Amino acid sequence: GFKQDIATLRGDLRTYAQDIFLAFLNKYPDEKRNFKNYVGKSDQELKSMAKFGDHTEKVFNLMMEVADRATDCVPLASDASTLVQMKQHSGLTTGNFEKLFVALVEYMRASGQSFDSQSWDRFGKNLVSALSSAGMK
Ligand code: HEM
Ligand SMILES: Oc1ccc(Br)cc1Br
Repeated sequence: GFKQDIATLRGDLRTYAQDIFLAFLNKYPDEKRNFKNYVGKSDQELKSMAKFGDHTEKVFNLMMEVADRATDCVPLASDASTLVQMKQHSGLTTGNFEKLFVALVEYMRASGQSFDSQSWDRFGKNLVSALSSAGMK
C-alpha cells in the first residue's frame, strides 16, 4: 500500500525521482519550459548533471515527506502552503501539479511493481484541493 510505496520510493530516491520527473516531462513537453537548465538535453545528459540529480532528489524527498505526514492520503494543510508559497513555484497553478500526478500514476501502473497507484491518485487529488485552499490559482 501507500506507506510501503513511500518506503520503496525513498529506498531508491534519486532513480525514482529522475524516472518520474522524466515521465512527467515526456508526457507534457511544454512543462519543460519551467526548467531552462534542462532544455535540449537528453536523458543521459540530464542524469550526468549533478544539478538535475540534486533538484529531482530534493523535490521528490519533500514529496515523500508530505506523503509520510498525510493521514489516509490526506496531506497537511501546512505542507500544501509550503508548496504554494515557495518562490520557485511563483506563477504555477494547480494544473501543473495535476499533470505531475497524472504522469506519476501512469508511471506506477506501467512499472510492473506493486505500487498502490489508486492511493497515489487520491493523494494527488487531495493535495491539489489543499493547494487551491492554500491560495494556488
Ligand atoms: C508535490 C509536488 C512538488 C514538490 C514536493 C516540489 C518541491 C520542490 C522543491 C523542494 C524545490 C527546490 C528544489 C531545488 O533545490 O531545486 C522545487 C523547485 C522547483 N519546482 Fe517544485 N515541487 C513540486 C511540484 C512542482 C511542479 C508540478 C512544478 C512545475 C511543473 C514545479 C516546478 C519547480 C521549479 C521550476 C523549481 C525551481 C527549479 C530550480 O530552481 O532549479 N514543482 N520544487
Ligand atoms: O521538478 C521536479 C523534479 C522531480 C519530480 Br518527481 C517532479 C518535479 Br515537477
